[PDB]
Amino acid sequence: LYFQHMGLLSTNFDMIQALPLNVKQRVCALKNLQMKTIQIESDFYKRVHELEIEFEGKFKSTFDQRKAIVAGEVEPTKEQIDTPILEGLEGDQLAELYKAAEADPSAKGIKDFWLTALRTHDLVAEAIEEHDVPILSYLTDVTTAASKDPAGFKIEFHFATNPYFKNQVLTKTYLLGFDPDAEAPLQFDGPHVIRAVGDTIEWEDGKNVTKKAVTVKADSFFNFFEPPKSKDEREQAEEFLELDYEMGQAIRDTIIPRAVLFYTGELQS
Amino acid sequence: GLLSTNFDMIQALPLNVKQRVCALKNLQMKTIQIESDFYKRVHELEIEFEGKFKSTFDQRKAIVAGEVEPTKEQIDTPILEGLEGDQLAELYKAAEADPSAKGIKDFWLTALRTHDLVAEAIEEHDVPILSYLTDVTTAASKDPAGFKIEFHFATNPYFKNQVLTKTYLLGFDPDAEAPLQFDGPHVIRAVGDTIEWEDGKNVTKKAVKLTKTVKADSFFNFFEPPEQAEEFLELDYEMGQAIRDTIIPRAVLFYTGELQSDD
Amino acid sequence: KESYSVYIYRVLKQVHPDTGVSSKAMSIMNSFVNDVFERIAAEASRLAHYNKRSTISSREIQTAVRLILPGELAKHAVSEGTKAVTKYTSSKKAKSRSSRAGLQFPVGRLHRILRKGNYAQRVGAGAPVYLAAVLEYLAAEVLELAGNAARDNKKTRIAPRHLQLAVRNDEELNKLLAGV
Repeated sequence: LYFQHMGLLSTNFDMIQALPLNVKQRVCALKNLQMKTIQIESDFYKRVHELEIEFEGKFKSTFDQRKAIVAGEVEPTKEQIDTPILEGLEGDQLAELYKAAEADPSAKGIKDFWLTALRTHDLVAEAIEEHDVPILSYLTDVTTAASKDPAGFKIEFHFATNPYFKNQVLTKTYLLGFDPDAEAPLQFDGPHVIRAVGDTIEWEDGKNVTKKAVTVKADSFFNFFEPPKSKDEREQAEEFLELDYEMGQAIRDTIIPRAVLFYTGELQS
Repeated sequence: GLLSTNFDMIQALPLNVKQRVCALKNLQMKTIQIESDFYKRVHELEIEFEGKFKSTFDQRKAIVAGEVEPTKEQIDTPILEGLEGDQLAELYKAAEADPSAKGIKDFWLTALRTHDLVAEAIEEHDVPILSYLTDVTTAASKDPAGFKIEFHFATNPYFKNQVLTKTYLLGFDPDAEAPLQFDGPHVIRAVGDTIEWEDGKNVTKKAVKLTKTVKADSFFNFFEPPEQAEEFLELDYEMGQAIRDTIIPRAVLFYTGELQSDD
Repeated sequence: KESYSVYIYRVLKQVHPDTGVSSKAMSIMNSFVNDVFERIAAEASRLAHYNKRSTISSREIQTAVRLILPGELAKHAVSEGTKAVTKYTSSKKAKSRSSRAGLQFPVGRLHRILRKGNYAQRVGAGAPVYLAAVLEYLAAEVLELAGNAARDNKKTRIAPRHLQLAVRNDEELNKLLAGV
């Protein structure tokens, strides 16, 4: 669904045009009432944002335990071991899988967990180039948190010590508007991205896959940490900005809460 | 489960790594339980906001019915947001006032049929029936968990009901037999409403020749909800969701057609 | 009584990027599209009312188009509909049917209107693709000629009179749109 900003392109324009004037004025009243409905909805979305912040403390422990498992810092419990690796399979079918590959003591944690999860999501996979793959192998965790003031959220990408860059955490921050646009209020469909803020990557010599010599910008997942700038910092750039935000939403709303389901590929499109 | 995108990788994992994935499956179940509490709180949030939305919807119904007259501050709102000063003044001059026209005729019919999903359900013999629709409302409940949509019809020659009610019962907990599915609230049951049709007006039923009575196509099968049974219910629910979440809060934008989709 | 105004406008920007169209001219364009659609659909039904299941395919639309549109318009429309179907069956974020076919006119909505009017009810996916390309081709031809007439008259906005000059002075468009 899109808002038609060219009123003469409105689907029912000719019906509107033919309305007698006294009926038109009733429609005008409804447009005024619609703006008030949208103001109340903006308050609703602010309350939802508060709920998400409140639940961060509850989600945190499950995500922290997941990071510890992925890194090999903690051993699965007996009740964890007895959980089926894939949801559909029964005792007989499972014992097959568990015998298909003997234990390897040289294998610590779950290698390539976040790389696999991210690349199984069709939107994020488009953003992963081949020279990005060995870098994302060092990703030990992906986390997210929201704020009320300033309104928005961040995503943090935690990297083990690696030969590509020195940073241990790459942060992507989105500042969101929760109020309707005063000059176009009727389009309001929820929070909208004001600005995206990336992070400076301290690349080791000759490892910067975001650059190529023709020196130009190369295609790379890590351009996520140079987001497009808003208009107050400069066109087509705002569609770039929306596509960056949509990937941030995918990572925060979908991949982070259900990472292992993307790792196994049990979440499909 | 064997359909998983990355099954071959999973199979090849060494056993000690497999057990770590198993641990992650158990942790994922706990995440989903917390998510289920989140959606319950959101449902309560929606209930809380019904009282806040109610007045705008009431004033809209009164305007649509012609029970109250627009104020000056209301009249000065552009009928269409997109237009420039010049074109707007033309539009207001294109058709003179008609004192015999009360309220906004066919408001909900036009709004419902301009939404591409609901338009799929509206047949031509439904159109004159939906002309009598005076209001569409929605409310949510915790006991039993779900929501309803109510369609208010003025006195009409098609059926005797003055309110047609559609009720959805929602499960907010993960399915104990498939906890990893959980995607949010899911429909347990849909409950419709018996339409008391006047003679020869029931467009939802036709006979075919033994002589059997079969379902005919009509929007009003929305009020007779159900191996295929799970395919109807999901599309019935999605139409219900569209009306509750999209059409009711933004009705006038579908009336004007300022909200469009490109299917 | 359907509106294709947003699609007509997007097609206008393709043939005349800096040209507008008045609201009354847009109503006339819609009448053109609706009249051609109804005629094409009514004959596609009649031609498929005689096979077993009654299933309107890409090939029934093609025959109805050869019957309704005159001479060179028919050949070009058939060309366009054929290319749209081929690109659509060759095609694969989820992309809409219209963009899969490389079209601006709405494939999904035309499928719904076809299925609705019960024109030989049961409609194949290729049929709205083909018909959308035909109506889009006709819209583009009219708009191209009307746009030319507009800025020949020193205007940047297609008015009703620029549409009548475009239609009446073109032999095949005039025969196709005479009754409207």
